[PDB]
Amino acid sequence: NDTLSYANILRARNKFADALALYEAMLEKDSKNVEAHIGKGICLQTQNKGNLAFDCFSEAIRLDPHNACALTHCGILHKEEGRLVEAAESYQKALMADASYKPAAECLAIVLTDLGTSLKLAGNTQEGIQKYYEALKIDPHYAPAYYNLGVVYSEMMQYDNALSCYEKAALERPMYAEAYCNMGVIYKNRGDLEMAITCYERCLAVSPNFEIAKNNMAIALTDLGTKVKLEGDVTQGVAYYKKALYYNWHYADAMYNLGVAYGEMLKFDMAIVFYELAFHFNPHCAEACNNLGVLYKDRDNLDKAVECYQMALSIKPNFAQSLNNLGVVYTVQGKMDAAASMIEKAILANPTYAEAFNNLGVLYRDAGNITMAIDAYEECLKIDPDSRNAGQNRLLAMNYINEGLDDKLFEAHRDWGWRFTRLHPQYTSWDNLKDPERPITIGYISPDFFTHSVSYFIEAPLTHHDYTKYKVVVYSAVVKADAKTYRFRDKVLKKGGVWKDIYGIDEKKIASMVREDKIDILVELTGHTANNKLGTMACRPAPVQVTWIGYPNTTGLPTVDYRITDSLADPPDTKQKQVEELVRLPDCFLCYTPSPEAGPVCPTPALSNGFVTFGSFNNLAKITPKVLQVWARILCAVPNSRLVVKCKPFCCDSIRQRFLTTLEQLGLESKRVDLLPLILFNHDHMQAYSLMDISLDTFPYAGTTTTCESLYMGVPCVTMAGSVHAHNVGVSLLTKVGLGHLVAKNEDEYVQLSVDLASDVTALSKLRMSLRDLMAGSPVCNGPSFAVGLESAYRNMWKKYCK
Amino acid sequence: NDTLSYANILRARNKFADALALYEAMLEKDSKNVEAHIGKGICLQTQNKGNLAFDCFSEAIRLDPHNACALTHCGILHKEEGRLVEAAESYQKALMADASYKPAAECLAIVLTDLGTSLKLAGNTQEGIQKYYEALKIDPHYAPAYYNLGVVYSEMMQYDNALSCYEKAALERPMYAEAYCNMGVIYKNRGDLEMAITCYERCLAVSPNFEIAKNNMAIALTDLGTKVKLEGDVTQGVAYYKKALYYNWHYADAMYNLGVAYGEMLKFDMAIVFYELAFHFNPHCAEACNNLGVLYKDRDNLDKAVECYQMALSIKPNFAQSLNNLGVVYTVQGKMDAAASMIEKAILANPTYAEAFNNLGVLYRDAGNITMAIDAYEECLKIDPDSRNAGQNRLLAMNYINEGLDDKLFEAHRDWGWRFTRLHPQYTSWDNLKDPERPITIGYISPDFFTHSVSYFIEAPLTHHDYTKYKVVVYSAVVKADAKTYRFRDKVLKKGGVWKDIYGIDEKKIASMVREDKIDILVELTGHTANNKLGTMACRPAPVQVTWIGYPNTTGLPTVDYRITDSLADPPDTKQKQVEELVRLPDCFLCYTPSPEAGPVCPTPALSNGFVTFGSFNNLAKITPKVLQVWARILCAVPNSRLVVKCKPFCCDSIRQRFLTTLEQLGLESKRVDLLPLILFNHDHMQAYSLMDISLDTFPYAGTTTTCESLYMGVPCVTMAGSVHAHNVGVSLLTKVGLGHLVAKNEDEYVQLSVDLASDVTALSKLRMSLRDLMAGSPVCNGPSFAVGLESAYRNMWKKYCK
Repeated sequence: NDTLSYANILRARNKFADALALYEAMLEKDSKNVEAHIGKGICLQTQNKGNLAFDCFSEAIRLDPHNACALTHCGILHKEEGRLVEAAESYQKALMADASYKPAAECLAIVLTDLGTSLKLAGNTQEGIQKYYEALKIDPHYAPAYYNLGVVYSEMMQYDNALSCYEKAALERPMYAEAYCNMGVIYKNRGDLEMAITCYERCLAVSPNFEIAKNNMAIALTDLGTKVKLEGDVTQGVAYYKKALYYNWHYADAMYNLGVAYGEMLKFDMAIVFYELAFHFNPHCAEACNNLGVLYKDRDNLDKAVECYQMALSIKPNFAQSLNNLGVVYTVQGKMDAAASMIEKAILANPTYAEAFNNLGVLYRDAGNITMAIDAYEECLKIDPDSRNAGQNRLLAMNYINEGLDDKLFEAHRDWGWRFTRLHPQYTSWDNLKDPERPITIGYISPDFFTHSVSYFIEAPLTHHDYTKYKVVVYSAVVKADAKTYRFRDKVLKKGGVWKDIYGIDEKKIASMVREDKIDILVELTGHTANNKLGTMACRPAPVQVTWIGYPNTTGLPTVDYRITDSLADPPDTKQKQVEELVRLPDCFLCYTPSPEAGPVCPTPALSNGFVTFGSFNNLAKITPKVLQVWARILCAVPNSRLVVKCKPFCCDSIRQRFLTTLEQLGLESKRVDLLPLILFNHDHMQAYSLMDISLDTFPYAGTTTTCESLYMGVPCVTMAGSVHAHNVGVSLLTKVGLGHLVAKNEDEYVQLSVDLASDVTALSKLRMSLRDLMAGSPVCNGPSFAVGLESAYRNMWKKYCK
Repeated sequence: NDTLSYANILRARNKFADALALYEAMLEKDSKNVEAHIGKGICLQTQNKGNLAFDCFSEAIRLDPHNACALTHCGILHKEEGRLVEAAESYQKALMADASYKPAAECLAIVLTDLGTSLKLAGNTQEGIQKYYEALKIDPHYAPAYYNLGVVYSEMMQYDNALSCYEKAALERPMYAEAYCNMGVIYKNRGDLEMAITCYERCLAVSPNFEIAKNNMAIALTDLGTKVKLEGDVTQGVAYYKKALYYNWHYADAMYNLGVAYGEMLKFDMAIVFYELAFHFNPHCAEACNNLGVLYKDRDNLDKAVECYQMALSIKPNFAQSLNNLGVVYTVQGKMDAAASMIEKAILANPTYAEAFNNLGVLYRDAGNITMAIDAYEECLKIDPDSRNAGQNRLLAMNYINEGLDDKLFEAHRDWGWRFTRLHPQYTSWDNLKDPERPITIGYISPDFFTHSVSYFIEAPLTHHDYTKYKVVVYSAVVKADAKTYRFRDKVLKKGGVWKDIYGIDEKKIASMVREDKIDILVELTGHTANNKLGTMACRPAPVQVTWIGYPNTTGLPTVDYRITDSLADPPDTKQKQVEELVRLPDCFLCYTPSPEAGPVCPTPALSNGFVTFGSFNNLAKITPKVLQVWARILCAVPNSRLVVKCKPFCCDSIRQRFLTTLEQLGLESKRVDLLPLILFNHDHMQAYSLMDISLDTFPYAGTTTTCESLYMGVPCVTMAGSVHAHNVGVSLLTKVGLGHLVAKNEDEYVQLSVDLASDVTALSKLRMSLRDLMAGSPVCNGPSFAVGLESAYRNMWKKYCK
């Protein structure tokens, strides 16, 4: 008995060779020793001598058929070769011999699970399920059987059974990472993400390098961060995206969403970096390219923005947003035909993209197609009735061709103001001490303090302003400053005014700023044009609100008290109703300050070139078909005449061709018309007036700055009187320069005046050489008289408010 | 005269065909019209009819040889074909005709610069330079000539001339981006980075898509961020790295340095992400892999850390830091031979890497090579005399083989404490009200509150503590908690103690925490072992400072007042000097709390196996060669005996083989010794005591917890008395269990006692079955008596401090 026990101890100490030799020496003495046969079989198994182990166990079973141990080891040997059926039978025999032999029960549950899996992969799922239940009847603890049951239930969309099976599997084996992973995947599939996250956390606590769980954790965390961001907590969303990038460092979607979140935070450099990284890891992320193009466009890197949009469209050709943004950039670049084609494709891709309709209307307005622009604006308001940009661009466009014949323009503006007031709260009390004989704070607010038409007039008061009585505050919304902006700032400061840069600010806070500065009269210089601050004007921050030159009609805002004009642009008997009270200055409402780059007046080209040249440097939006027909009538009335028209959209060949067609259809030879694009130079723009002899003013929207520049170069400008301020601005200037005999009341006398002026080249030449001195001695250049008049008007308005 | 002028106007209007036809009709009338010849030549040039233009200009020159215009256009035609010499000659002729003809001068400066460039590329740099100076004599404004001059000067390392040339080039052309770029590159090369940055900013303002300037801006910004970080402002450095990543989104070095900066900020998730991204964009960034491995190691992801270090070493095989870190990880993994090889390679790569020497000493200590460990520690102190870890590991290692024979161990500890006090400030005043008969606040501070040897003793007071008089505060520095930590917390809280988790905190702030809690007696349980808080003890936060079990010798800190012991471990006449005052408890200084997993005592294996089994479960560091020789003497003295030794390092085959060699050299058959590695189970570790009959205690470092566990399983433990506490701990336990007849004073009686115990298997078996009851009735398990004794000692110490 000591030898068998010693051999068993040796076997248990992995000293298989000496124990084997002892079992051999015992079997030489007793070939019927079943236990020695079992020990021999086990020791041969450990030497990978399967056949001889099988022989030893077969002989043991022959000696003791009810040896559950020998039958179990025979089943194990059968199992290792994958011959599962005989092994299963052997285990069944072992249980019949000793139903308490736990190792046989456990191994039988294993092999029964393998059998069930084999049938499952063969599509025999239901009988496999029954054998898995048999396994759990044999060993209610074999967790892998629960895992397999959960997988099967998850394949038949029976998620509740799958969860119950995975929960049982995790109970029997707490470190069964795959069960937690599959639970997390199912819970993610059910919409609940916190549970899924918890399951993945359990998986990674059990298996920290299980990649599938890391990837799914990053996905679930990104979805959760997106939800939480949509719920308002953007910072916690960002935290979730960063934690997601911890498990999946290349998850491009988390980078894209970080880009978006940082964009909303105004951390544009990070938004750019993250969007570009998202594109690097996911090149099919056309949204990243689109948003990157947007950020580059707002950084004024238009070429990069174009590249980004072209990439987005090469990935998603129908990506309506990229189409619209590319159209907008081409509009900025002046590629009008490409802009049109892009915007039209965006509209085709999404007929409810209101902003695309607004941009189309803007493009048509710039192209002079006022009617189509209005139609597009009407479609936009049909889609977005609160589209502020569409409404204001609509009003502006209607100002170019709406001749005073009814109360529709006024109605539209008035209604516009009513709606905004019902949608924009304002103040009702002011702490400004009501003293009529004290200093007054004047705010001038405008986005165009650079080389713009408005600047050529606001320069006059800025230069001629009695600072000892009227403290000046400037609210510059300029997008891009320049030498003229700096000159204005220096002029205001050198006297004692206040300059505030307000580009990129809110509106209500600007109204607060106006209140802290105790502005008494706030003067808006923009009206319904781009980047206006009419919302600040709606807040009523100042006790007196004025408009003056940015818009040639009523603002329609009931909160604006007064509009400054004179008795020539708006005669006392004008029938055009306006929301503002008209205050008429005694002289011209305009004071032109010439550019110090105007250069000399040249002699009249007609003396040297032998031809009369009419011209117009107005935008195409002012060149209405009526004006086109009138100019054709003039040029037919003046034998051998030439017309020079310079407009930015003539950079596009299609626009030139269409304009030529229009003219030719009126009987005018295209060879007689020279269409020049914009030349980006103040000096050269002014010198271009040497190319024309007679300026033709536009109607019903006259020139304003263009007429003044024309006159400064000695080019007579024929205008027409009419029923709207925009028409009579030319009347005011020509009359105050002393050319009131050149203001027509209608088209026929306008033709007659143009032919008469063209008929006396000598009178034309003397006028050319006299016009600079005539204007410089006139009120249009009399800065001091204009300043005293404006100052008096301001004082009068203050007095009106005081009572 | 009107026809020529009209043709010139037509040419100026790009109506080249009609003007050409008019010039032809004029030349039919006057073939000598030089101006008509020039106009024809120009119009043919615009149709790319070079040969016919050349004919027209040649005839013009024949008609007017001094026509500077015709000569200039001939030079232009020559220039377009690249036949620069004749063109230059033609321009020289034009200047001789009319030295004021500016277009000829400008074009001549251009062609002279091209000639200079041609000579430069041919290596004829100096004559090219003279022609560039000729160009500047012709046109002092031709900026490209200045640029070329700057390039040439930059090629001859004449940087001041290069800067002057580039500055002149930028003056003549403000939008010459390349000049600013080259200036920035030179300034970067001179060390000044702000100027370079300014130049690149100018370049990108002129050319926002010039890639070279973006890349160089990112480089310069990364260098500047690195400097500023090294200057203390890490946040501004991070801002610079982010701005760098704005211009170069894939600059891997900025990502690596961001990883480092965020690591110093403790934003490890970001440090990981950035280091991995840096590796993605620069796979040769072995430093990123190293630091990523460090972060994964500190996140307990040892397999990933190993992968990262293997990657770093595949990139940089001699990267000493990665070698050291991989060695440390293998030490944690127990791969002792791989750790040794790695640390030795790190030492070979950098012989001044003190930390590598410390880690080598730690490895040798774990391998039991105390002498080599001490040598390595001495080398580390030679390199880093303030290396806290090396000094403490040295003292600990010396405790294993330094037998009390001189005052060197005490001297080393005492000096250690002196130096730290001179390098660690502490407090001198306490607000604790000096009342000897009031409640006392006891702090227990320790990192090992988990399943560790120390826990088996600290459990006793935590269970048996009168909370109504001694408020308990626990400072747990546990790195990884467990069920025993939670059990201790629950036990302390259920009574009214305070539990504070302090893992990962500073030392001085802990001293502040001890002061706010008004701790009266702070008890350190760690001494010079890993992660101790001896620096907190140096701060003297509590009025009374005690050590008790973490270290078997003096701490050497003069700020520690008392060490708790008894009269058996440190007899009253002990000659070992210590900095602490010894307070001897009346009973055993140890109270073992058995594990509730100890299971039953088995019968003595000798009755069933037929062999006597000696054993030892002590670490190899305690198994000194002297002990090895003694055990060999015992086993030779006991015929047919077996030794079982279980130690963790026996997982390494080389350590087993070397140990076997040692034994065999002493005449012991290796077959008689079973070396078992660590089994990671408390139950199975305790049940392993069924494999041995007699425990052999180690010297001069006795077992402590191992001896108690042995006794609880009924295994007698023979110990020896000696001159040091660590030796006499076994004496204390055996005497207090009632086995004082088994405490030897020397090796010969130790052998005699071991043979006598082995000779009576029957007495051995009765002892085995009695030992549990003997100890349970003994003071070692008498929690109440031990608690009253400790409580009395605490009260006495408080009273001593009160006076």
